[PDB]
Amino acid sequence: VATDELTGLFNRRHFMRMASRALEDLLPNRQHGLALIDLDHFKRINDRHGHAAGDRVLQTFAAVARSCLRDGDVLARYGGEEFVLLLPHADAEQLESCCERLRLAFQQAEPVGVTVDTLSLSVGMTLLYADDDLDEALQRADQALYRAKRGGRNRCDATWEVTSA
Ligand SMILES: [Mg+2]
Repeated sequence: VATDELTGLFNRRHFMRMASRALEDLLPNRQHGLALIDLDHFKRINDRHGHAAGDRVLQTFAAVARSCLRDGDVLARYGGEEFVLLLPHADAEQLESCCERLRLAFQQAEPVGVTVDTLSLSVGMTLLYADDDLDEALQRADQALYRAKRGGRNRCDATWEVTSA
């Protein structure tokens, strides 16, 4: 009920409670790192390879990602093939380091019993400050994620960076 049976990660509803608490505990001059993560071409993989193969790709991501996180970092299912990452007390440099490490590591991953072409991630990153609301921050992250996707995927974009037009 707290975890996703497939990946072993926290599920969305539990994450929201964890992240909500962490945000309320946030001191004036401090911040958390927050990111939304999409597994690129998941539907294409599921379509060509089948549902069980898609499951193995979700599980491969979870395994890869766990190895990138610190003690106290939180990663959860967000819905579909999307994931949400909270890095307590992290700044932009740390958040970007983590997300780039995840991106590169997933690209190098090898899911058992599948022969996918390319695995890649798109990531939208933002920072969480005291007095922010979690749902508005998730919205901000999702905007950066949109830019990552529209920009060709396999990339991390952030709300603190200049956008295109
Ligand atoms: Mg997707």
